[PDB]
Amino acid sequence: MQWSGARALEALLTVAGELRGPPLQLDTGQLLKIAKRGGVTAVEAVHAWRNALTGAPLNLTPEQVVAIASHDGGKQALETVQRLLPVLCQAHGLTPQQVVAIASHDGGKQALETVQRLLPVLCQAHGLTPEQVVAIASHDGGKQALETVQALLPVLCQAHGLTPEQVVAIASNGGGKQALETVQRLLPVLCQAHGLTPQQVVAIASNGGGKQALETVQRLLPVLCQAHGLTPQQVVAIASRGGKQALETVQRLLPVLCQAHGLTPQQVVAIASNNGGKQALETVQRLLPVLCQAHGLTPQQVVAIASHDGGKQALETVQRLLPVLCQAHGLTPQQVVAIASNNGGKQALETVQRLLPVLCQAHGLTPEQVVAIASNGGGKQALETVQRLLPVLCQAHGLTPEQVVAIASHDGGKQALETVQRLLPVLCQAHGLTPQQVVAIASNGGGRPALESIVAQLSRPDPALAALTNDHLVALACLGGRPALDAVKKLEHHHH
DNA sequence: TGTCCCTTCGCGTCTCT
DNA sequence: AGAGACGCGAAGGGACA
Repeated sequence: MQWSGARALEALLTVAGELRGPPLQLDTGQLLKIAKRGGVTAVEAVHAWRNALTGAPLNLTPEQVVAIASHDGGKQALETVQRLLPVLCQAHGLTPQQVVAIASHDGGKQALETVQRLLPVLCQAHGLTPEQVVAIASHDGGKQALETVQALLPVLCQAHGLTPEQVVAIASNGGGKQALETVQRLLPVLCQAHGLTPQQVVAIASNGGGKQALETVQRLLPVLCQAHGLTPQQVVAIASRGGKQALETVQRLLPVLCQAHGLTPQQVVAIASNNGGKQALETVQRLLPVLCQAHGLTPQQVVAIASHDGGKQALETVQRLLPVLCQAHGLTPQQVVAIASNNGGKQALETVQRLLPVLCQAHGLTPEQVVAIASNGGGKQALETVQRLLPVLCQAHGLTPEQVVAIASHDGGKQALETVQRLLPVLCQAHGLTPQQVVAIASNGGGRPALESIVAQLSRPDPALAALTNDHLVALACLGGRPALDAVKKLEHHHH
């Protein structure tokens, strides 16, 4: 494979070719993903046990095989899944998808082996659920995090007053060991010395890099408070949402962005408080001028674009694409900003760029409708799913384009559309719901869950039965999705 | 060059409503 | 009408073989 053989390359490439074949039927992107992260041995591993993984008592899908293979040590994870999946399922009551989730990280082997070793004790002696153990286990370094929950859950609960959920939250991220230990070491100082609440410390600690965020908060909270004027609450927001890197970038750019660019603290904070906040801030400091003078955006709009995960990408993309989107497509700035002002804004912009004309042309949609779809989180996904699924939703399922669009114009549009494709048949002709009621369920954020939850209760009439007739359930799902449904399930469990 | 673990960043989805 | 929470994953870095 390496430059360390050229007949060896041919051999590798032949191995990749054969994987396009019957068992897995892999496509180029899937092969790429494996080679990119699992490396050559992962590619070879997959080839070697393609049959074993697809049949036997494993019965994995190719996409599951790809998910497992495409990490450092993928060969090991694949080996270990072949050994442990059956017993994890039969004995520990996990589903294969859960075993795959565990296996699909760097060092999957160790996590799989540690889950087998520890799940029972974590459940019996500590009272965690299998879901919880899986969530702890399904990250790089799962082994470590599992072992550390086993070691510190008692002390964290009894000595420091955390709940198990809290502990699990902390553990269920990459570097969980580190986060838990750091909470153990610093919780007391952060509360008594800097006046934080446990809850806040937990929140700071419950994302990748939490150790770093904690140590940095400990280190920089005083400065940011007593010197730059920020409130603790604000520092916590930066620390929890933007971590260490954001905290440090605020320390160094707050004065510049406020005094030289005229932003308020609240604004700097809002830009900071997101994954990549470091990047966002640095990108508004560059760029804010050219966007306001050469593109005629308000600072408030620039702040809005920056104030999401990937803010930098959105800003850079807006700069690159606002001209061709107003000028050659006929959108206003205000529309462009709206498309840009969500997680993945870069993706939405780019996807509108290439799909506005197709969607209007080959499906009969107005620009205003394409904008409305793109103007939410996951715009790229919503647009693309409307492109695939609009034909079948209209012709087969008898929905209006107006209806399709309504479902797509919410965060999780893709999810809702696909759920609707799946579940309209059964909801209409097995439970007598109208197409309009289904759409109305789907046309909120949380569409998919609300739908899946409604089909569940209908099909397996659950505990909290009786006076909720189908129409009451629909209304209920429309009002508050699955949370409303589960809430009722909850309340009847004891009240009735 | 593979395997394990940790951190930063980016995209997408849902809750809470 | 988002805000901020939820989850998943790519990518890069170090350690150690």
